[PDB]
Amino acid sequence: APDSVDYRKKGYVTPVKNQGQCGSCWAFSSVGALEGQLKKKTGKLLNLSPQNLVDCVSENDGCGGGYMTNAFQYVQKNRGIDSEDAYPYVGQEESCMYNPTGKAAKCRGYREIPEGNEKALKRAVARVGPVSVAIDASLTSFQFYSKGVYYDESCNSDNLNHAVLAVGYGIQKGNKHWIIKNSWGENWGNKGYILMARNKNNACGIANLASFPKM
Ligand SMILES: *[C@@]1(=O)[C]N([C][C]([C][C]([C])[C])[N]C(=O)O[C]C2=[C][C]=[C][C]=[C]2)[C][C]1[N]C(=O)[C]([C][C]([C])[C])[N]C(=O)O[C]C1=[C][C]=N[C]=[C]1
Repeated sequence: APDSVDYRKKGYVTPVKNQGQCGSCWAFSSVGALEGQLKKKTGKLLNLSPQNLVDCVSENDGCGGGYMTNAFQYVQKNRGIDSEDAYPYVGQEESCMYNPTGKAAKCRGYREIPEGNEKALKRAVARVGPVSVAIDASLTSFQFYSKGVYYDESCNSDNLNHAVLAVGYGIQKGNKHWIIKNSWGENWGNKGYILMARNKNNACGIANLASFPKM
C-alpha cells in the first residue's frame, strides 16, 4: 500500500453537493461510495441520486436520518438506483417514485470495515477506493474549519452524528490525514473538503462505522 492516495486526481470523485435543511447526509455518503465504484467498474463517473434513497429507503427516516448500510441494502433488493436526472434532489422527503429507465448503477451487497481499525480503513481505501464513514461533527471547530489537519480533543468517538466520504489519505508536514468529502457546500471548509487527523486514536470516530458497496 502507498504512503499516499487521492482518488480525486484519478477521477473517482464527483462535485460536492449541499444536503440543504434535511438530515440526508447518510444518502450523500452512500451515493459517493457507489459513484466511486462505478468509475472503476464501467469507466463512467456519473452523478447518482441521493433523493431516490431518501424517499424509497423505508428502513431509514429520510430527512430525519439513517444508516448507509440500509441504503446499500435497498439498492440491492430493489435492484437499482437512478441518475440525479431521473430523481433530482429537492431536500424534501417525498413518496417513492423510482424509475427503471433511469437506472444508472446497482450494487450487489456491502462490506463493513472492522470497528475502530484505521489500518483496515487505510487498506480499504487504497485497494477498493472511496469509503462511506461517519463521524462526530458537532464541534464548532469542524464547522469553522478552514485549512490543515483537523484535530480537537472534544471529538467523541461514540457520538457519530454525521456521515461523510473518505476518498484518500496522505501526510502534510509530519501530520498524517484522511481526505474527507462533505455535503455542506463548497463554501464550507476547504472547497467542500476537510483533512482529518489519522492514526491519532480514532479521531472523532472516523473508523467506527465505515462501509462500502460491492459491485
Ligand atoms: C445526517 O444528515 C443523516 N443522519 C445520519 C445518522 C448517523 C449516520 C450513521 C451518519 N443517523 C441517524 O440519525 O439515525 C436515524 C435513524 C436510524 C434508523 C432508522 C430511522 C432513523 C445524521 C445527519 N447529520 C446531520 O444532519 C448534521 C449534524 C451535525 C451538526 C452533527 N447536520 C448537518 O448536516 O447540517 C446541515 C447543514 C445545513 C446548512 N449548512 C450546513 C449544514
